[PDB]
Amino acid sequence: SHMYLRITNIVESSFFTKFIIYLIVLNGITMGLETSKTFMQSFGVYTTLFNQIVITIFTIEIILRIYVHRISFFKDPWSLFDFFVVAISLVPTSSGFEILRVLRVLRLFRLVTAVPQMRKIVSATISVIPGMLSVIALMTLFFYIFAIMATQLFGERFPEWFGTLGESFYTLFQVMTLESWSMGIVRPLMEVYPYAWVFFIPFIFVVTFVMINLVVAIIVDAMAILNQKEEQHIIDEVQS
Amino acid sequence: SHMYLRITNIVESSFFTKFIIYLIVLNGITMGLETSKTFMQSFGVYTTLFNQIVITIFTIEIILRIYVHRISFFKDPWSLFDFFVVAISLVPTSSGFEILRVLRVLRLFRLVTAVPQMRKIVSATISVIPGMLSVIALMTLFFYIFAIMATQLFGERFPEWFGTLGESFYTLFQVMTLESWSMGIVRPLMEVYPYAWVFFIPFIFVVTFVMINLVVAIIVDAMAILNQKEEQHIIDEVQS
Amino acid sequence: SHMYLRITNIVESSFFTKFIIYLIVLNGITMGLETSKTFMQSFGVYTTLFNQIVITIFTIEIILRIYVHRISFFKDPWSLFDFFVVAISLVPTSSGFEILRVLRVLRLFRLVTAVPQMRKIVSATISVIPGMLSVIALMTLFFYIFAIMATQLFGERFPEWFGTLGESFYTLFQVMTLESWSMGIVRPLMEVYPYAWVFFIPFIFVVTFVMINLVVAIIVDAMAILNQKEEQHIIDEVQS
Amino acid sequence: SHMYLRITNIVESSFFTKFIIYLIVLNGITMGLETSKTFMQSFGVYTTLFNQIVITIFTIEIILRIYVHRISFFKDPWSLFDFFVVAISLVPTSSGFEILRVLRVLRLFRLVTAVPQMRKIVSATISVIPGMLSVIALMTLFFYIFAIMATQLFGERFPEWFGTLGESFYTLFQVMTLESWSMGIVRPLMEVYPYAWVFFIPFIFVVTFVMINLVVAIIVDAMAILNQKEEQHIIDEVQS
Ligand SMILES: CCCCCCCCCCCCCC(=O)OC[C@H](COP(=O)(O)OCC[N+](C)(C)C)OC(=O)CCCCCCCCCCCCC
Ligand SMILES: CCCCCCCCCCCCCC(=O)OC[C@H](COP(=O)(O)OCC[N+](C)(C)C)OC(=O)CCCCCCCCCCCCC
Ligand SMILES: CCCCCCCCCCCCCC(=O)OC[C@H](COP(=O)(O)OCC[N+](C)(C)C)OC(=O)CCCCCCCCCCCCC
Ligand SMILES: CCCCCCCCCCCCCC(=O)OC[C@H](COP(=O)(O)OCC[N+](C)(C)C)OC(=O)CCCCCCCCCCCCC
Ligand SMILES: CCCCCCCCCCCCCC(=O)OC[C@H](COP(=O)(O)OCC[N+](C)(C)C)OC(=O)CCCCCCCCCCCCC
Ligand SMILES: CCCCCCCCCCCCCC(=O)OC[C@H](COP(=O)(O)OCC[N+](C)(C)C)OC(=O)CCCCCCCCCCCCC
Ligand SMILES: CCCCCCCCCCCCCC(=O)OC[C@H](COP(=O)(O)OCC[N+](C)(C)C)OC(=O)CCCCCCCCCCCCC
Ligand SMILES: CCCCCCCCCCCCCC(=O)OC[C@H](COP(=O)(O)OCC[N+](C)(C)C)OC(=O)CCCCCCCCCCCCC
Repeated sequence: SHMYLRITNIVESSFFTKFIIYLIVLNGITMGLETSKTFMQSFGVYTTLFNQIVITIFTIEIILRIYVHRISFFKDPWSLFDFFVVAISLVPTSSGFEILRVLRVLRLFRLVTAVPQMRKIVSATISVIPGMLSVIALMTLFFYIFAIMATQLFGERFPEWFGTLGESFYTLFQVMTLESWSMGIVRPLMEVYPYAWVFFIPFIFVVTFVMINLVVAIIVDAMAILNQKEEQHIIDEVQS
Repeated sequence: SHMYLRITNIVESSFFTKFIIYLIVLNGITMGLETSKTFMQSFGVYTTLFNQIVITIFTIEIILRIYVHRISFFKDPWSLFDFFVVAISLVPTSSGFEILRVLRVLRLFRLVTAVPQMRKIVSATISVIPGMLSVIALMTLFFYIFAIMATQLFGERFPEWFGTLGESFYTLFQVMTLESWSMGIVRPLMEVYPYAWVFFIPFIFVVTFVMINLVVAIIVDAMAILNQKEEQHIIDEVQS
Repeated sequence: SHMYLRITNIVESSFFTKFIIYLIVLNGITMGLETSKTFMQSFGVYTTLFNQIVITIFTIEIILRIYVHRISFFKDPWSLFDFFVVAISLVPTSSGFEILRVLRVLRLFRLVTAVPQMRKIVSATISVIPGMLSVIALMTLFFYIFAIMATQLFGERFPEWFGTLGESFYTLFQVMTLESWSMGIVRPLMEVYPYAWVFFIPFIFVVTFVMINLVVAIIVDAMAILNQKEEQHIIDEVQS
Repeated sequence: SHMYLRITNIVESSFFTKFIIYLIVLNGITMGLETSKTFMQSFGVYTTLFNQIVITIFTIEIILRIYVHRISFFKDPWSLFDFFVVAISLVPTSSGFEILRVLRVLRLFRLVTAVPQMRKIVSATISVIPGMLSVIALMTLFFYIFAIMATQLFGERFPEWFGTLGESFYTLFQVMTLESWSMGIVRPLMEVYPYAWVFFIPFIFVVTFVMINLVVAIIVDAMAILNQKEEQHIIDEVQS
């Protein structure tokens, strides 16, 4: 169309994306400065104004991008993100609760969706997850079973660490990271339950063994593929 | 046979295994809910009844599976597991001791033996163990020798950490994870035994060096095999 | 030239570099001895004299090397280093501030730039950095966004850990290393902000997931290259 | 010879080595039992007698092995070990100091030198060290320089952690393991030296970066070799 293609050339323009990026880095520096009560005392009204300025400009940009991109926009996770991040930034400050005033900062993550060198890393990193889903499932089932057992064995005398299923989940994650697992948790438990080490040490083994096996399997299964491609390429040349 | 083959078609049926799985996930949600004293106050008799219901249904299922599978059942580790897990769930609640009431929760692990996507992970993970057996042996002998030495050097002034061979084992495992090894253990020791760092730092080196070498050897010995298969496949095509 | 080539033969001589190295190891032993107040009480004037002796000899050496090497000297990072390290050692002790008296010790790092077996390690190690620059950028942006969020959510009640953007950076690095992350930080926070675990646990996941992915990608992308070289070498022989 | 070859057939016999191993496992169980004051009260004279029994039998065995093996014995590290371990076990209990009574336990390590499945692991593990020697050198030089700097910056106000070069070495190793590095060390320092984080965080980076690079280089340099062998094997078949 003609009215359509006018917009589409702006949105798709390098000036557009850059101008957005410069806003982001500008609002980024602003949100770090808003951290200083000294600064907010002096210049606090400027950056509050600079904020919705950026908010609306981002709202407009989001709208245009939807007009240009159509349904392809709501099937693009980076666009979907930019949508919700700017959406969050839109519910009213006063009428809301404080937690939404803080989530405003997530708009700074647009610097990731904008800069393509950044998307690729996030994609690389996230790419390995879908193969781990069954492992994540198993690990969670594991935590679950042990959290139920812990809550029953230790919650009555140790409510802070194990009084509820949720609390026991948390402590077991703590033990998985090994943070103060022994001086902070098991040694105290053992003053009342001498055999507690029979619970947590195997827990520490399974959790540790599994995670390591995950990394070895990721590394070693990848090179098997590299060898598969290499093998066939070399086999082809032999074959002609 | 005819009486035999009637059963065998049910046990081997997809409806069967699914129905078991649905029970498991149902008893799983029940065992998490039984964690709440609020819930047990209100609905506590329902889930206690739902429990032996599931217990007997699992008992029956275990029996049928033995009739169908014969001696092949007691040579299958997944079946052997499901056996003992359901067995444990069968000794009486009142007459027993509390620890068996908790082991009941292990039946939730049937969701692993049932779901084949899960078995494969556990098999993958456990597969690497038999090659490590001599390394596990060496590490244990190592802990053993050092536990005897620690108990003798430090148990008299530090009975909580080193009074007995069992306690010294435990502290040495703690030091292996590095959890509070220095502020919590060696620094206190050194107020009385200034040279204690000569004991634990080499301990921290050997233990650490060995474990890392275990992971490198696992990764690197695997790709040697991948290269062996690849080499011969490629060598064959060259050979014809 | 003739005056030039006289010097150039000394600087480039094996005796030269060795003599410098022997000074370095000598000043190294001296700087460790200067650590003892007993020793400084007895022999403190000797090593203070031995110090500027070495300082000037290193100054002279640096000058000669610049005469010999010309502009190639200021394009060589090892020389540039040796320059600034000896430069630092030159500002006056009395008139300065204590921190420059300590930076004097960095001259001991010349033993690295001197010994070529050492340079190669540092080069190997530093070689992998330029590919990580965008990952370092992303991680820093990440810390930044979360530091702003933390300062806002937790600084008012927890000023030591989160009162300022700088402090929150520091605590988040602490949490990244996992050092006392739960007993020391999140558990205290949760007495006032029960949902704080929703902040730090995802933080602990992203940070951990990313770093691991960095190591796997480094290992696995390298062997892809090794396979590329190997593939073509083998493909060539097939091709003739 | 004839007197020689009589002995040589015993020493080299499978019965010999086994009999030694059975002693070792027997003295091993004895040294764990000697740990119990209950047991030493009851059966303490038996195991003290069983001890020099084993000591002399091991002395004799060591002698025979030297007669049989000649100078080849003192060029064999496993034999050299068994020598010194049994030697240590020989200096007198009463006249000595307690530390030699404890080193007696090292004889249990003969179970490693005896069992060949064990030697191979220790050899594998130790095999990777000689390539790391220059890296170990660099890391130690690094600790050294930073230990001198720490002692000067922080020893006067923090003598326990940094009063001497030896103490600062120890704390820096603690920081390398990250054990309580921040709550236990840097945070206290920063109450007096706000910029202390500029010292330890880069320290934590270098130390961490180097060690990781060591593991990646070990893994990745090994597969380069595997590819080299594979490449030439495959290239040969192409060549005929
Ligand atoms: C090897 C790779 C995988 C490694 C991880 C395996 C999965 C296990 C992760 C567990 C994480 C810890 C969860 C946690 O913090 O538990 C707390 C929550 C909420 O209970 P709540 O009582 O509100 O929290 C404690 C509140 N308190 C202390 C102030 C009274 O307790 C709950 O009710 C939450 C339980 C569900 C958590 C689901 C996590 C799924 C995995 C996350 C996705 C991973 C993708 C990479
Ligand atoms: C065998 C496989 C089965 C899979 C089942 C997965 C789903 C499990 C659902 C059951 C959740 C049970 C939660 C529960 O009992 O909550 C306990 C507490 C509340 O305790 P309560 O005493 O009710 O608090 C009273 C509070 N008052 C006085 C103010 C009224 O609240 C909490 O502690 C927080 C709730 C924690 C939920 C953790 C969810 C873990 C998901 C695991 C997923 C496994 C995937 C394979
Ligand atoms: C690099 C890979 C391998 C890494 C691990 C190497 C093997 C060493 C693991 C040692 C684990 C720690 C053992 C432990 O907790 O020791 C405590 C037990 C029981 O003594 P007890 O006095 O009852 O416990 C202390 C009681 N207290 C403090 C309340 C007075 O002390 C004992 O008497 C138990 C001693 C035998 C433990 C056997 C462990 C064998 C390895 C486990 C299988 C690994 C398969 C992956
Ligand atoms: C050179 C290779 C030799 C291999 C030998 C392996 C087997 C070792 C068996 C010897 C175990 C000795 C155990 C021992 O002495 O127990 C000490 C304490 C009990 O102290 P005690 O003073 O008797 O307690 C009195 C209690 N009272 C007052 C109520 C009567 O009880 C404890 O502290 C718990 C017992 C700890 C046992 C740890 C087992 C480690 C196995 C290492 C396997 C190495 C494989 C290569
Ligand atoms: C996976 C690989 C990458 C892993 C690391 C990712 C990057 C994040 C590293 C963050 C390091 C922690 C920074 C830190 O210590 O923050 C403190 C500083 C100074 O603020 P200040 O308020 O002076 O410090 C606290 C003072 N106090 C507590 C006594 C009141 O706060 C600041 O203002 C400093 C903020 C900028 C730090 C820039 C770091 C860039 C990365 C370093 C280069 C890496 C090359 C390998
Ligand atoms: C979306 C991407 C945007 C990228 C922007 C990167 C640059 C950010 C610049 C903004 C820095 C804001 C610093 C700031 O607000 O400082 C707060 C505090 C000072 O608080 P204040 O209350 O002013 O202290 C008063 C002291 N008195 C009473 C003696 C006068 O001072 C501190 O806490 C120390 C300053 C911390 C600086 C941390 C720098 C992080 C760099 C991140 C780089 C990201 C790269 C992609
Ligand atoms: C990435 C791979 C390599 C990783 C390690 C790199 C090398 C650095 C390791 C440093 C280990 C820590 C040394 C240590 O504990 O320092 C203490 C000693 C003795 O000083 P002292 O004042 O007696 O000890 C403190 C006594 N106090 C607290 C009770 C008053 O201080 C000293 O004077 C000892 C200084 C020399 C230690 C030499 C260590 C060389 C490396 C070990 C061999 C590695 C082979 C795998
Ligand atoms: C640039 C490369 C140069 C390489 C040089 C390597 C060798 C260094 C030798 C210098 C060692 C200096 C040791 C030193 O000053 O000791 C300080 C303290 C003793 O303090 P002090 O105040 O004398 O104690 C008086 C005690 N009283 C009252 C009872 C008489 O004693 C201690 O704190 C313990 C001694 C610590 C020694 C640490 C050795 C590290 C070796 C690093 C190897 C690097 C290899 C590349």
